[PDB]
Amino acid sequence: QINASYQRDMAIALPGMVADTSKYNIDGACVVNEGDVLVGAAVQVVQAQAV
Amino acid sequence: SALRVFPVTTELSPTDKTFEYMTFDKVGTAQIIADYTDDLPLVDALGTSEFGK
Repeated sequence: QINASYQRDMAIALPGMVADTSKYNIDGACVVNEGDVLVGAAVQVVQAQAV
Repeated sequence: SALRVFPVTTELSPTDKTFEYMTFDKVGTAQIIADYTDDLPLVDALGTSEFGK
């Protein structure tokens, strides 16, 4: 009998994951309005409160 | 009766010509944030003064 050795490689990325740690900026003072938002998809700003 | 209606203090020397008094104040706010946020609002303070002869 001849032995065997097996090797598998990891995946590179997931949807919505930050690619490189190179001068990013994150806004966390937003709120989702009237719908659902998937990770890794673009968004839009409807109205920014004045005060 | 003007010396009995209002208080009479003793703080100025006989050689003074002007007196001053100060006032201080502050501003600021707060928001609802999430796990990763880089936009926390800031706060500050003020000051002012008045004059008399």
